[PDB]
Amino acid sequence: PLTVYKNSVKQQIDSADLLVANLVNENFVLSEKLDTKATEIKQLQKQIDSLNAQVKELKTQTSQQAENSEVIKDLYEYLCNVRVHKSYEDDSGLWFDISQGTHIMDYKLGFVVTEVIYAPVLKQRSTEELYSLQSKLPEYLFETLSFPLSSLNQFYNKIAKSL
Amino acid sequence: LTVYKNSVKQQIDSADLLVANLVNENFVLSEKLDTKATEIKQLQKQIDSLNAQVKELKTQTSQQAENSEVIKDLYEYLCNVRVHKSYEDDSGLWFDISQIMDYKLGFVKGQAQVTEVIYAPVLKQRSTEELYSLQSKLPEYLFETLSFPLSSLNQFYNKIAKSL
Amino acid sequence: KNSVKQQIDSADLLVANLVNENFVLSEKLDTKATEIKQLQKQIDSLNAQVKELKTQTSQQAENSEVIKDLYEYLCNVRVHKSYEDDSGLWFDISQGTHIMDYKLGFVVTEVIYAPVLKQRSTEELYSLQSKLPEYLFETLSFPLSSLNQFYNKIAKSL
Amino acid sequence: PLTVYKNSVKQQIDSADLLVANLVNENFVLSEKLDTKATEIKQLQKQIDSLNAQVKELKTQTSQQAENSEVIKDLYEYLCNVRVHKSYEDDSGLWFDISIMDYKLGFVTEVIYAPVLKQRSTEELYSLQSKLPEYLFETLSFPLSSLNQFYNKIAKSL
Amino acid sequence: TLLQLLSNYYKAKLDSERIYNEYVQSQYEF
Amino acid sequence: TLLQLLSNYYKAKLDSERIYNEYVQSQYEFA
Repeated sequence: PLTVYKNSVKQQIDSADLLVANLVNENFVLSEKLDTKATEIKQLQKQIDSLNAQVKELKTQTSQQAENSEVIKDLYEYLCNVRVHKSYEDDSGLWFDISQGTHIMDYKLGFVVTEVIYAPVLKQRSTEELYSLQSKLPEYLFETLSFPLSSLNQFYNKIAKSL
Repeated sequence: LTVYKNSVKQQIDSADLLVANLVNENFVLSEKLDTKATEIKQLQKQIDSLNAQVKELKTQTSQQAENSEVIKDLYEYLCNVRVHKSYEDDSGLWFDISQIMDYKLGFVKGQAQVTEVIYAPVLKQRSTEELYSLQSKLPEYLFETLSFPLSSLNQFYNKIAKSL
Repeated sequence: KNSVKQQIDSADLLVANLVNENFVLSEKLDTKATEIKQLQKQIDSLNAQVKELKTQTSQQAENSEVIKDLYEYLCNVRVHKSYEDDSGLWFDISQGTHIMDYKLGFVVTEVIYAPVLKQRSTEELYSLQSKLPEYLFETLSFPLSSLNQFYNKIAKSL
Repeated sequence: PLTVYKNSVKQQIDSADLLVANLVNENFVLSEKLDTKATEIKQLQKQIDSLNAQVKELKTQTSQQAENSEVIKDLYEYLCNVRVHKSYEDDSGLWFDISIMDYKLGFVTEVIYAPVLKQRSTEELYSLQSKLPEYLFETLSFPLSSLNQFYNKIAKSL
Repeated sequence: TLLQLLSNYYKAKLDSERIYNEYVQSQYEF
Repeated sequence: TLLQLLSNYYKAKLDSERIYNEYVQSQYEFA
């Protein structure tokens, strides 16, 4: 009996000594690990702040560039009586809708050496105009055509003169 | 066994405080470590999000610019006219033009609320031989500074094209 | 009472087995994370050594090219190859000025000169017969001592 | 009262089972973290063995090329009565000592010949002046093309 | 976690021990 | 092994219980 008691006091004394040791060790190492993590978080915040500046400035320049795009378009319209609506690229050839004339004839031009393609676009019109137009415009401007690029500017002029 | 039990009771009390408190100190770190991991991951998600944003903005801007040049190239081939730049010195913005005769156009704002464009012709780079080639094709007046309402602009443009 | 006792019992049982597994797994795994490191260190060493072993072999070979290239500019003679057919080693040769190909064999010591014309434009083969004693073309044999002498004879005629 | 006790032993036994379940997950996760290492170990082993062959093969080819080079050099020297001692590259131009008349040759294409008599027994220096011209005893300069020609002149006189 | 779990498990095993020791205390009191 | 060290504490607690059981039975015998 006093046998087993002695064995307890001894296991309690060895166990209570192994913990405080290992526990203390874990606590030290644990503390060591934590400071590095805090530093990492701090480093991480900075990048975000950099990305925020950069993003904002990128957003203004893109918008500013667009402004010039619209501004440039509005000039051309006042000065050339011609506006380019869009642009597609269906496999072979890109295309641009156009509206030319004085407040008007919509059409498209395709580009495929180089060469061009002119097609009238009257998807929607008030017949009254469609005849107003046929009186001002040479019969060929109502059918698809094809010329080398060199001739383009010439084309353009012809339509302006008639409108 | 009376005294021994009492001795055991005091020892148990001392050890529990020592190991329990140490444990509490330890658990606190465990709960805390998880929290630290949790905030860092969230911070990381935001960064990746912000990176996509920057990359996507860079493509859309590089993509839209391509159109800026293409269109400029179109208008040059279709209107024989290119707009080099744009300044806004206080009152009025200005654009250099090349249509070959280089000149600049300025815009008037305010007043009777109608735009007035001032034409001056710039021959920054020229060879006299051309300057006389040009005086033969061009009314003498175009060279001197002038001023007309916007309405008249297109009209102007045409006059210069016809002569060139 | 017997249930609560079999329950908690099984619980503690699994616990001890699980704890033991954890003690063992965690060691069997940390001892691997050190062997991984040794392998990593060795690899990096092998990479340096290899890289530094490519230039010495190459420059040395390249250096020989320099030596080969010198001899060619200075002696109007280039040694193409070398075989060792059982008895005797052999070297192709091309000597002359912008030329007579032949081989030399080595078998006391002694030498063997044979002329290689496997391929030639007859026009040359006669250009050569006019510059060269008739005898050099036929196979011959002399002691080493005479070699340099040989060499000179052919150079003088070309 | 025995009511509440029973409820305790039961709540203590429940959470304990949960703890055991949590413990099982750890082991189920370990065995993976350890098997995925036993594959990375293997790749390293495969790579290391590969890198070892590379080093061994480079060592044989270099020791094999060196031998051949040495042999060639020897042969030349012998059946050439002319040996190249060294090579320097001071900035512009490399130099080789040569060996009886010692001299050096520099290369900058164009060449440069300088007599080397740092040490001599006057008796030879006059033995030599009788067999060779005064001009050789002075630095000179010729295009590479002329080199072999040079060599021959010196041999003939010696 | 692990720590918490272990503690709770052992603490539960302790409560039972205490109850057992008490069952005897009542007997002694008898 | 922290768990292992922890196991030691559990073992110590168990031993204490055994000691209590011993004194308990002895006390009962004395009664």
